[PDB]
Amino acid sequence: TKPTFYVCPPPTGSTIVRLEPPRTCPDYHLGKNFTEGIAVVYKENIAAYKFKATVYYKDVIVSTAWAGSSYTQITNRYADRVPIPVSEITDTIDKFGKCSSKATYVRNNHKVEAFNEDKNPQDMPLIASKYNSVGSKAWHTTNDTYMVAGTPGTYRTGTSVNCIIEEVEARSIFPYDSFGLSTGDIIYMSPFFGLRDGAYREHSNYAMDRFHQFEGYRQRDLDTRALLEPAARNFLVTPHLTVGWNWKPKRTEVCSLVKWREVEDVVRDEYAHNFRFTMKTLSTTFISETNEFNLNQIHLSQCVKEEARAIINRIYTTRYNSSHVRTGDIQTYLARGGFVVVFQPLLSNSNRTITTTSSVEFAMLQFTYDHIQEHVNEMLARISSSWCQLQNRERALWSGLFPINPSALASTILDQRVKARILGDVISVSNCPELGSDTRIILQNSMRVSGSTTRCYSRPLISIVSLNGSGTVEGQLGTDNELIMSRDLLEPCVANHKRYFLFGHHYVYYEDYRYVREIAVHDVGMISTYVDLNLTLLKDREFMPLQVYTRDELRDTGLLDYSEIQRRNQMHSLRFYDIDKVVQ
Amino acid sequence: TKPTFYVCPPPTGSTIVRLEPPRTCPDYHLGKNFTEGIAVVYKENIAAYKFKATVYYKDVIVSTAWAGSSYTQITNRYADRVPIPVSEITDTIDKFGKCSSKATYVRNNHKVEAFNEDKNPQDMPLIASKYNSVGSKAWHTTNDTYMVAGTPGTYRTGTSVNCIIEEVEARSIFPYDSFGLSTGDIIYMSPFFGLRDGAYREHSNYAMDRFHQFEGYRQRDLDTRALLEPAARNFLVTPHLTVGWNWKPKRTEVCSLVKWREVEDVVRDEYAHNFRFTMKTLSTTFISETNEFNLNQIHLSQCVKEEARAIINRIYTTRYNSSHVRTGDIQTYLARGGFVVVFQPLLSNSNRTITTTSSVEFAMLQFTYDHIQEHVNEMLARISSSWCQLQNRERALWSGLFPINPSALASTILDQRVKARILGDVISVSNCPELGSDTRIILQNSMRVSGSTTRCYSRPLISIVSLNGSGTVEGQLGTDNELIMSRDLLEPCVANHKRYFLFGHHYVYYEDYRYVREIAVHDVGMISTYVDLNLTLLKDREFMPLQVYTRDELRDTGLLDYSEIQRRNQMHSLRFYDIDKVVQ
Amino acid sequence: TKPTFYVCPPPTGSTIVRLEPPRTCPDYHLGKNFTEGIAVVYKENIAAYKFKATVYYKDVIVSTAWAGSSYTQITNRYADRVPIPVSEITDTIDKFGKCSSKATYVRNNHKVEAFNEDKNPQDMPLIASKYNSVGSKAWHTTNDTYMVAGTPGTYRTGTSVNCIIEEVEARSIFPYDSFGLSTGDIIYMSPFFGLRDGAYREHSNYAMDRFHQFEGYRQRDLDTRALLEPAARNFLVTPHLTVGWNWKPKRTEVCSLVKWREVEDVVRDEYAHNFRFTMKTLSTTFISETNEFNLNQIHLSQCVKEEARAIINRIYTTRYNSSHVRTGDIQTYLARGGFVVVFQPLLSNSNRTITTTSSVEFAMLQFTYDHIQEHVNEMLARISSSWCQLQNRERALWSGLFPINPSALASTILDQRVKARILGDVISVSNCPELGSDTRIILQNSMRVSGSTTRCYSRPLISIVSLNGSGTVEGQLGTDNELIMSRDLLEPCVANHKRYFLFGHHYVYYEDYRYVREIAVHDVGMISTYVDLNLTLLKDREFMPLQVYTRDELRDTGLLDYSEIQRRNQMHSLRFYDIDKVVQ
Ligand SMILES: *[C@@H]1O[C@H](CO)[C@@H](O[C@@H]2O[C@H](CO)[C@@H](O[C@H]3O[C@H](CO[C@H]4O[C@H](CO)[C@@H](O)[C@H](O[C@H]5O[C@H](CO)[C@@H](O)[C@H](O)[C@@H]5O)[C@@H]4O)[C@@H](O)[C@H](O[C@H]4O[C@H](CO)[C@@H](O)[C@H](O)[C@@H]4O)[C@@H]3O)[C@H](O)[C@H]2NC(C)=O)[C@H](O)[C@H]1NC(C)=O
Ligand SMILES: *[C@@H]1O[C@H](CO)[C@@H](O[C@@H]2O[C@H](CO)[C@@H](O[C@H]3O[C@H](CO[C@H]4O[C@H](CO)[C@@H](O)[C@H](O[C@H]5O[C@H](CO)[C@@H](O)[C@H](O)[C@@H]5O)[C@@H]4O)[C@@H](O)[C@H](O[C@H]4O[C@H](CO)[C@@H](O)[C@H](O)[C@@H]4O)[C@@H]3O)[C@H](O)[C@H]2NC(C)=O)[C@H](O)[C@H]1NC(C)=O
Ligand SMILES: *[C@@H]1O[C@H](CO)[C@@H](O[C@@H]2O[C@H](CO)[C@@H](O[C@H]3O[C@H](CO[C@H]4O[C@H](CO)[C@@H](O)[C@H](O[C@H]5O[C@H](CO)[C@@H](O)[C@H](O)[C@@H]5O)[C@@H]4O)[C@@H](O)[C@H](O[C@H]4O[C@H](CO)[C@@H](O)[C@H](O)[C@@H]4O)[C@@H]3O)[C@H](O)[C@H]2NC(C)=O)[C@H](O)[C@H]1NC(C)=O
Ligand SMILES: *[C@@H]1O[C@H](CO)[C@@H](O)[C@H](O)[C@H]1NC(C)=O
Ligand SMILES: *[C@@H]1O[C@H](CO)[C@@H](O)[C@H](O)[C@H]1NC(C)=O
Ligand SMILES: *[C@@H]1O[C@H](CO)[C@@H](O)[C@H](O)[C@H]1NC(C)=O
Repeated sequence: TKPTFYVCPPPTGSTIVRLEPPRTCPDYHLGKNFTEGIAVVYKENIAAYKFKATVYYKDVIVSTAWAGSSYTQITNRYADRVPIPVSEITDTIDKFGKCSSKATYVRNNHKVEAFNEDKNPQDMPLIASKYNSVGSKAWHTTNDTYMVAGTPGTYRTGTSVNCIIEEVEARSIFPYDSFGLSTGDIIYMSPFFGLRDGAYREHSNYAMDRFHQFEGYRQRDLDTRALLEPAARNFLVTPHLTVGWNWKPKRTEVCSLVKWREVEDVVRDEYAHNFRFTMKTLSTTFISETNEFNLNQIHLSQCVKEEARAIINRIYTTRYNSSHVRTGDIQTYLARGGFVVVFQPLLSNSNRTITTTSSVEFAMLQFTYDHIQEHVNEMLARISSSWCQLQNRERALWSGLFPINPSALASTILDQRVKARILGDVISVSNCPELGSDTRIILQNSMRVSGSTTRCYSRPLISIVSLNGSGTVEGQLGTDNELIMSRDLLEPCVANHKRYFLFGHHYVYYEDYRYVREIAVHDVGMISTYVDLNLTLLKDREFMPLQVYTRDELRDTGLLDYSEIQRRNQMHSLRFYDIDKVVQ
Repeated sequence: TKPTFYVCPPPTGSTIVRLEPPRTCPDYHLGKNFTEGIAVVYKENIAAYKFKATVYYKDVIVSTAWAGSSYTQITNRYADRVPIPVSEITDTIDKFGKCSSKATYVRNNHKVEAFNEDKNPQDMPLIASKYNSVGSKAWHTTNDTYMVAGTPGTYRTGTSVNCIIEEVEARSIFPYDSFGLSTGDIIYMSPFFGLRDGAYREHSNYAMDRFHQFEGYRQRDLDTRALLEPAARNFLVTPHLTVGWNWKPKRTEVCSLVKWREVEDVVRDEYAHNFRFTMKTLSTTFISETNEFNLNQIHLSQCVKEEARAIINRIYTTRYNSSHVRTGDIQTYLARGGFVVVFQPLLSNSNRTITTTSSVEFAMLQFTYDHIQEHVNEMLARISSSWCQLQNRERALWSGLFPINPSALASTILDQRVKARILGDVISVSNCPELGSDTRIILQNSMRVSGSTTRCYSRPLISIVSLNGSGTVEGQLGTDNELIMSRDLLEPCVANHKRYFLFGHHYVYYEDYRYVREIAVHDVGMISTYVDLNLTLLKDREFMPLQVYTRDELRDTGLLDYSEIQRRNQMHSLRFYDIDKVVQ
Repeated sequence: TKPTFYVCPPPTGSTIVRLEPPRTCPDYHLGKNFTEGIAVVYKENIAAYKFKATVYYKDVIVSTAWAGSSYTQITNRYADRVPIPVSEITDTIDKFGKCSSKATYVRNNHKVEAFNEDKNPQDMPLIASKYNSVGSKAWHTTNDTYMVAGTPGTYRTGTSVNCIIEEVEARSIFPYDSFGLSTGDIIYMSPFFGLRDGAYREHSNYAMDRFHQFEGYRQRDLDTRALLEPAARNFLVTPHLTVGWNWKPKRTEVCSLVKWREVEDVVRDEYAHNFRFTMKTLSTTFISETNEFNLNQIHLSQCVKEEARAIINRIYTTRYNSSHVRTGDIQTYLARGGFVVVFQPLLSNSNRTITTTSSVEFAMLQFTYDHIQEHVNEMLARISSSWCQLQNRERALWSGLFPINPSALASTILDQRVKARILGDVISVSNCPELGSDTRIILQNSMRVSGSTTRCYSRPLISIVSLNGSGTVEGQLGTDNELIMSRDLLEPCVANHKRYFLFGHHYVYYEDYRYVREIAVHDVGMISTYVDLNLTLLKDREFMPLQVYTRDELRDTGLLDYSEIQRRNQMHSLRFYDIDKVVQ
C-alpha cells in the first residue's frame, strides 16, 4: 500500500540515444517449382497365375471279397487313379465322344492292364456327373462298382474302371517351375513348356517321352458335342493321371507388376535431391529419387509399359484434351515402399524383383503432414511480413510523438523510469533514482501563489521533509508520482478550475486551487486501450493401438486348418492302439 | 557513404488525399451444429461358425500275413473307417453304454459285414483313451489289433474292429452349405438342416434316407453315465462315419455382423451433405452419408438390432442416467470402409453382404486432421479479429497525429518522401524530387543572425552551390536530410543551447550556435522501438515405410504349410523310383 | 445518403475514467525435462523354431499280381513306410556307409520282417537321388521295384524295400511340445527332450524305450564319407520312420522376444504420469508407463538382456564415444501395443506372454501429432508474448496523446461518439446524443466576421433551424460532423487561405473565407493506414479407406489351398459313384 516516488536529478548530455531506422523484413520465397501430370501406380503381383486345365484319368478299384455263411466280407480294397494314354484321348474321345473300358498303364516298370468286370472291352459314352453345376464339371461312364461274392468259403476279386474327365483350375507361382491342380497333384513342369519359340528351355522334371504337343489341336466340348477352335495344346502323362492345358507363351500372360490405381491429377515437386508425387484425390504423397527406373532390372515386366501407355492416353484424351498438352514420353519412378509410378508430364497451354510393403498410411501420413506443414508455413510467413509492416509503421508514430512528450516515451521504451530531453535531432536520457524511505512528503492545501491572484500553480505543492537532518525540500507533485525539486510550473488562473491529481493510490480533487476531496484508484471507472487475444493451446493426445481384426481372427476365415487336422488325426494310432505291447 | 538529400518544391492543392474510415472486419461464424450420443460400431463377421459334434465310427483293419520259416510277413493291410448305424447308437450306446463288436455297412452297393477276430459278436464297454485331456476326448473298446500267422507256407487273414466315439469341433462358413470337422471330413449338409420351422429348405447333398432326426433326444455322457438334457439332435450317416450334432435354428445362432467397439461419448456433426462421427475416446472419426441404412439389405443381420438395443440401454443407464435424456429410436448408419454405426441420439436437459477394410487408421488420420484443422482455423479466426480491432484502433492515432506532423506521417504511409499540408479536414500531398549530383552543400559554422543577438536560427544554415552555373542557393538544413530553400526558421536565443543535427552520416554538435564537434551515426547509442517476433518454420519430414511383421513372417506362424508338404512329398515316386525304365 | 449529426451538451464531472496500468503477460513455461539415450525395440517372436533333422526309413511295397492270358494284372499294391532301427543306423550306415536289405519292425504288436525280392539280405550302398539339389538331399539304394507275374492263372506277390535317408527341416511352435517335419509327420516330443540338465522334464507322448540318446555322437556325411564333429544326438523311432536330430538346450536357442529395430538417438520425456519415447529417425513415438518392466513375468526371455547389452554397447562405442557418457544400467519398459524398449540413458559431458499389435502407425500418428502440437504451441506462445509487448507499448502512445485530442481518442476507445475533457490526471467523459430528424441545417457562405477584417471564423457557420417551433440555433460546423452550439472558434485572418471541410458526403472548399466548390467523398483520392493480413483457412478433407492388398489377395499367394482341395476332392465318391443303390 505504499506509493513509491522517484527523484530525478537534471540530466546530462552523457547518455544520448536515437530511434533505429526501419528494419527490413525478409521476403519469404516460399513456393516450389511443381509439374502437373497423370500417373498410374503399380504394385507387385502377389497372386498366383491361374488358368484352366483338364485331367483325364480312370478310377481302377480292385475289391477282394470273402463269401461267408450268411454274409459277404471285403478282405481288401485297392483304389487307384491311373492315366488315360493320349492315344485313346486324341483317337476316341475327341473323335466319337466315347471312352474305352480297358486300362493300359505302367506300374512297377511293367506294362499292366485291367478290365472292368473282367469282360470284353467296350466304348462307353461319357456322361456328366449329377453335380455338374457351373465351373466344376466332370464326365464319367459308370455309377456302379462291380464285386462278386462266390460260393461260401472262397475269395473272389472284382474290379471297376471308371473313365473320368474333369475340368480343373491350375495355379502356378513364381518362378513358375511347377503348378498344382485342384485335385492336389503337383505337375513338375512349367505351364509354358513347349517346343517352339524357345519354350523348350523352360523347366521340366519329366522325360520328353511323357510330353506330347498337338499344334492346331481342336479340343472337344463334351456337352455340345462340337469341336472347339484350334489352339496349341500340351498333354502330359503323369504317373497317376493325364493333364492337358492350352499352351500360352510366357511373355504375354504373366507380368510381375499389376496396376494398383490410376490417378488423373498429380503434381510432382522437387524437394532436396528427391522427387515428390502429391495426389490430392487419394490424399497420398509418394517420395521417390531423382533417377529414372530402368524396368529391365525386373523380371517379367513387359506388361506395364504398354498397359500404362494405353491407360494414360485414354485418361488424357478423356479429361485434359483441351486444357493441357503432353511434354514427352512417359517416365518411370520407383516410389518408396516398393511402388512403381509411371508418370506422364503435362504442361499448360501457356535382375531382381520388387517387394511392396503392405501399407498406404506411411504415404497418407506424408500427405497430411505436407499439407499442414505447407499451410502453416504460409500463414507464419504472412504473419511475419504483416508484423514487419506494422512495426515499420509504428516507428513513425514513435518518432513523430517524441517532441510532444519525450520523457514518457523514453520511460516506456527502456522499460524503466527515465528523464529524456530532445537535444535537437537526438535524445539525451538520464536515469531517475527512486526516492528511498525515511522521507515524509506532506501535501499542501492550496494551489494559489501567496498574495498573487492572477497567477497560480499548475500542480499540487509538496514538502519533502527529511529525517537524516538534510533539511526540508519544498517542491510540487509532477506526473506519474514524479517529485520535481522545484515549483516552476505556474499558470494563468483559469475560471471554473477542476482537476484530479494522482497521489499514490488516490485521486485528490481540487476545486478553485484548494483541496476538496479524494478518491481511491480502485473506485474510478475504467477505460481499456487493450485489445484482447485469447489464444488457446493444443492439448496432448494419446492414441490407442486400435485394430479391426486380430491375427487370430485373420487365421480363422478358412474351412479347415491343415496343422489342426494333422495334430488331431496323426495320433489316431497312438490314441486308439497300444504300440508298446509285444505278443509272444 | 554518400548522403542523399531531397529538394521539395512548394506543394499544390492538386493531389489531396484522406484517411479511410475504419474497415469492418468479418465475423467468423466458425462452429457447427453437433449432436452428442452413444454409438456401437459393428464390423463384418469373418470367423467361421463353430460348434461341437460327435463322430461315431468303427476302425476295421484287415491284415493278411504270410507265415514263413522263421518269421511272419504282412502281405497286405487294409485299414478302413466305417460308420456306426444309428440303430446301434440309439439302442445300445445311449441305453447301456456298450457297443457291438459286429460292423454292418454298405460297400460297393452291397451290404457287407465284418467281425473282430472272426468270433461271436459281443458288446464291449466304451473305454476312454489314455490321452483324454480337456476338450479332445475319445472312447474306444480295443487297444489291440488281431492277426494270426499260421503254419509256415500259408496266408492267414485277421481283422480288427474298434468302436470309436470322438467329440470333434465342427466349423462352417458362409453361405453355410457344408461343414468340415477336425477329423478332416466334409459333411455336405448345412448345420441347420432339419424337418420343422422351414429347415427342410436348407442345403443337402445327401438323400433323405441317410438323415435321422430325434426330437427330444437325450444324449448320454459316457463319463458320468447319466443322460443329458433333452435337445433336438440330427444324425447323418456319411459313407465313412456317422456325425451327430445338436440342431439349432439358423436365425438365432449366426449373424453377419459382430460388435467391434462400444463408444460411450460420440458427437455427430453434419458437414456438406454427409454425417461425421467424432469419437474422442478412440481418437477416431467416421464419415457416413445422410441417409439411414436399411438392415434388410444384408443377409443374417437379425442379431445386431436387439444386441445393440440391450448394450445401448445399459450404457445410458450406467453413465448418462441423470445428465441427458434420449430423443427417439436408434438410427443405423453405414460408415466409410464398411462399418455399421448404431447411433442413439441424446439431448441435454436444456441382398448383399458388407465387406470391411482391415484398417480404421484412415479414420485415426481423419480424427487427427480434423482436430488440427478445427483448432488452427479457430486460432486464425481469432488472430484475424484481433488484427482488425488493432488496425481500427491505430487509425485513431494516425488521424489524431496528422495535425502535429503531417509531412512525416504522409511520407511513412506512402513509403516515399513527400511533403503534405493540412487544408482543413483533408491533406494535400506533393512529391519531393531527390537532390541530384553535381551539387556541393557547404555547412556554415554559426547559427547566429548577423548583428542580431536576441534572434538566432533554429536549424544549421547551408549553401547549395551549383555547378551547371545556375548560381548558388543559400538555405538551411531541414529534417531527415531535407534541404529547405529558405532560412525562415528563427528562434528566441535560448540560454545554455545544446543541439545535435543529422548531417548525412554524422551528428554535428552545436553549442551556443557555433560548431563544436561531430559524431558518426554508428557511434551513437541505440534505443529500439521494435518488438521482436522470431517465428520459426516447420521443417520437412520423410516417413519411412515401417512394418512390424512382413508377409513372410505372417505366413510363418503355423506348424505345417500345406503347399510345402505337397511339393516335397509328391515327388517321392520321382525321386526314389525310375518311372522311365521298361522291363521286357 | 443522409448524414447523421450529433449534439453534444457540455460534459459534467459525473463520468470520469482512466487508462489501465500495463497488464502483465504470462510467461509461458513450455518445455519439458527430457533425457537422450539409445534404445532397442523388441517385438514378440511369431516365427516357428526351425532346425534340421534327418529321417531314416525303408519303403516297403508289397505288390500282388495276377498273371493272365496276354497280360499281367496288379490285384493289390500295399505301400508302407517303415522305420530303420537305431542298431542298424549306428552300426552299419555310420560305420561303413551301407544299409541292410532286410526290414525288421513291429506291426499289429508282432515282430514282422520283410526281404526285398525274397532274396538273401545284403548291404547296399546308399546312393544320392537324381534331384539332389541344394538343401533337400536324399540317399536311396534301389531305383527299381520288383514284381513277378508267373504262369497264367496264378497270383504272385513281390516286394521292394528301399533304404531312404532324407535331410528334412523340422519346425516347432510355442509351447514347443511337438514338432512337424517337411514329410508331414508330427513327432509328439519336444525338440529339447533329453536325459541331462533337467531335460528329462520336457514333454513326450512316447515311452522311454523308443528314445535313444548318443552323447558324443559323430554323425556321418554320406557325401564326403567322413565323420562330422561330435555332438549329442537324439534318435526317436516313430512307428512309421526314425527321426534323428542334434540336441540343443531350450535356454540357449528359443526366446520369446526378437530384436525389431535399433534406434541410435531417442529422447525420453515424462508427460503426466507416463513416459514417452520420441525417435526422430523412425518418426515414431512410443508411450509407456513410469514403471520398469520385470522380464521375469515373460516365458523364455533370456536372450533379450544380453543381446541388447552387446548391441547397445556397440552403438555407444561407435557413435557417442566422445560426446556423452552412460548413467547407469539399462532400463526395460513395455511400450504401448505390446512392445519392449530396452533404453540406455546417456548424459552430456556437462507368467504370461506379450502380444504385439501388427501396426507401426498408431505411433507414427503419435509422433506427427506431437510434432505439430509442440511446434504450433510454441508459435502461439510467441505470438501471445509479442502481442503483450505491443499492447504495453501502444499504451504509452494512447496515454501520451490524450492531451492533444481527448475527444477523438475517447470516442475511438469507447466505440461510441463521446466528448471528453482532461480534468488534470483523469478524463471526464460525457455521451453525445445524436441529432434527430425534423432539423434543417443551413450552411452559410462566408467565414468572415461581420465588419471585422483581421478576425475570421475557423470553421464554417451553420444555422440549425428547428421545426417543432423551438426557435433557431446558430452555430458552426465542428469536426467529424459534430455540431457545436456556439461560434467561439475564431482565428487571425491568414493570407492565402485554403481549407476543405467535411459536410456529410461532401468536402466543401473555401477560398478566402467564402464558398468556392464542393466535391463528393467518393471522388477524393485515398491514402490507407491499413496493414493487410489475408489469412486463409484450412479446408476440410476426406480420407478414403485405401488398401494395397485385400484379404483375398493375401490368401492367394500360396500354391494350394487346403480347404479348396478338400472340398473338391472329398466328393469324389459322391460325384462318381451311386451310394444310394442297393444290389440284391
Ligand atoms: C450317375 O447318376 C447320376 C444321378 O445320381 C446321374 O445324374 C443325372 O444326369 C443328369 C445329366 O448329367 C444330371 O444333370 C441333370 O439335371 C441338371 C439340373 O437341372 C435340374 O432340373 C432337372 C429336371 O429337368 C432335375 O431332374 C434336376 O434335379 C437333379 O439335380 C439337382 C441338382 O442339384 C439335384 O438337386 C437333384 O437331387 C437331382 O439329382 C435339376 O434340379 C441339369 O442341369 C442337367 O442338364 C444338363 O444338360 C442340359 C442339356 O439339355 C444342359 O442345358 C444343362 O446345362 C446341363 O448340362 C441334367 O438334366 C442329373 O444330376 C441326373 N439326372 C436326373 C434324371 O436327375 C449321372 O448322369 C450318372 N452318371 C453316369 C455316367 O451314369
Ligand atoms: C488303452 O490303454 C490305455 C493306456 O495305454 C488306457 O488308458 C488308461 O485308462 C485311463 C482312463 O481312461 C486313462 O486316464 C487315466 O489317467 C488320467 C490322468 O490322471 C493322472 O493321474 C493318475 C493317477 O491316478 C496317473 O496314473 C495318470 O498317469 C497316466 O496318464 C498320464 C496322462 O498324461 C500319462 O502321462 C502317464 O504315463 C499315465 O499313463 C495321470 O497322470 C485320468 O484323468 C483318468 O481319470 C478319468 O476318469 C476320472 C473318473 O474317476 C475323471 O475324474 C477324470 O477326469 C478322467 O476322465 C484316468 O485315471 C489313462 O491313460 C490310463 N490309465 C492308467 C491306469 O494309466 C485306455 O483306457 C485303454 N483303452 C481301452 C479301451 O482299453
Ligand atoms: C537312380 O537313378 C538316378 C537317375 O535317374 C540316379 O541319379 C544319378 O546319380 C547322380 C549322383 O547322385 C545324380 O547327380 C549327378 O548329377 C548332378 C548334376 O550335375 C550336373 O552335371 C552333370 C555333368 O557330369 C550332368 O550329367 C547332370 O545332368 C543330369 O542331372 C541333371 C540334374 O537336374 C538333370 O537335369 C539332367 O537331365 C541329367 O540327369 C547335371 O547337369 C551332380 O551334382 C551330381 O554330383 C554329385 O556328387 C559330386 C561329387 O563329385 C558333388 O560334387 C556334387 O555336389 C553332387 O553331390 C551327380 O553327378 C544324377 O541325377 C544321376 N547321374 C547321372 C549319370 O546323370 C540315382 O543315383 C539312382 N539311384 C540309385 C540309388 O540307384
Ligand atoms: C479463452 O477462451 C477459453 C475458452 O472458453 C476460456 O476458457 C478462457 O477463460 C479464455 N481466456 C480468457 C483470458 O478470456
Ligand atoms: C529464432 O530462434 C531460433 C531458435 O533458437 C534461432 O536459431 C534463431 O537465430 C532466432 N532468430 C532470431 C532472428 O533471433
Ligand atoms: C487472400 O488470398 C487468396 C489466395 O489467392 C485470395 O483468393 C483472396 O482473394 C485473398 N483475400 C484478400 C482479402 O485479399
